[PDB]
Order: sequence, then structure tokens, then C-alpha cells
Amino acid sequence: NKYLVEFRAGKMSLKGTTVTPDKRKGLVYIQQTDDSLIHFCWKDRTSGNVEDDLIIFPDDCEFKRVPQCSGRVYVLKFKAGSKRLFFWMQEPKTDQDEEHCRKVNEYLNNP
Amino acid sequence: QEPEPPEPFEYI
Amino acid sequence: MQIFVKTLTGKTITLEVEPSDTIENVKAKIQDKEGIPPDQQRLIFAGKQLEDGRTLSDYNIQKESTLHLVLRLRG
Repeated sequence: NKYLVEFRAGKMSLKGTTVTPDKRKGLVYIQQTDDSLIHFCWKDRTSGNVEDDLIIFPDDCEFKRVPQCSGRVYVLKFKAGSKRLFFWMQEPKTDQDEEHCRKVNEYLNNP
Repeated sequence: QEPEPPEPFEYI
Repeated sequence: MQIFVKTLTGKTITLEVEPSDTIENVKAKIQDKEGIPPDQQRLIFAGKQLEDGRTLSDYNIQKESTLHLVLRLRG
């Protein structure tokens, strides 16, 4: 039931070629359900609403920093850029940003 | 304290 | 068009489908090859559990795509 990885982060939305932040306080986390499937999730830290809940298998996606912004923007990108989910880090310090990125990739692509 | 949102940006 | 279905055990199944086929129809095609009842099948693509009454086109599933097949029992 415990989250395999978690970190505060907000969402962003891409329209045309412009990516704009959602202002909400949020939490990205990875969790294994009782049926052993791996879920990548985002929840509103204020309301508690789980707004994104994706079931991920190895080689579906990669989590990578977005140099275009540094605003600490990361994107979850599905195979052939079919889907992109953008996030901005909300941890007060940057010291774990890269390790959070490594752990996301590890648990999604080698759980 | 918690960071403010980044400014919008272009993604090509 | 041709799509592929890959199981958790790594088995690969090839199907002939149309963009307008429903997810339930895809599960029927898997039954015709593998003998698995559709109500025991979970199909997942790009993070989403595919809903039985929606079409492949609804999910923008294109030729040569691979769907993930997870059965409901035995992990």
C-alpha cells in the first residue's frame, strides 16, 4: 500500500506549443496495487483528489527533464510521443530532483 | 516555503 | 489492420482488427486465438485500461500497436 516513490509536484498543460502551469499543490507517486500492477499517479494535495492514475509496463514511457524551461519541469512521455504529461517540482529544495527522476524511471521500467 | 509556478514556455 | 497483444508472461498474439472495432470485439478476437473468456481479460494501452464499449480509434490505437493483456486471476 506504501508509495514506492513520491514527491511534491504540480501539473502543466500543453496547448499548441505553449506549456502552462496548473497552480495546484500536488503529489506524484508510484504505487503497486494488490493485483501487482504498477501505477503512476498524481493527486491534489489540497482536496486529496487522485486525478491521474496510469498503469505502466516496462518500455511504455520515460520520465525526463524538460530543458525548454530552469523551472524544474519534467515530462512523462509515452512511446512515439503519443502522450505527454508535464509536471513542475514543488519540493522546496532541488537536491533530490534528479534522484526522483531516476527512481521514477527505475520503478516504471524495472519494477 | 514552496516554490511558485514557473512561467509558461514554448515546447516544440 | 494488424495489431499485437503481449501478455505479462511475454507471449505475443497477432490480431486483425479495424479502427471501429470495440475493445470488447478485440477481447473476442483474443478468445478466438487463446480460449480466454473476454471477462477475464484486461487490455491496457499508454497507461489506460481500455473500456469495453469504446473503439480502438477512440484511443488513437494505430496499425502495428501493441496492447498489454493482463488476466484477472493468478497474478
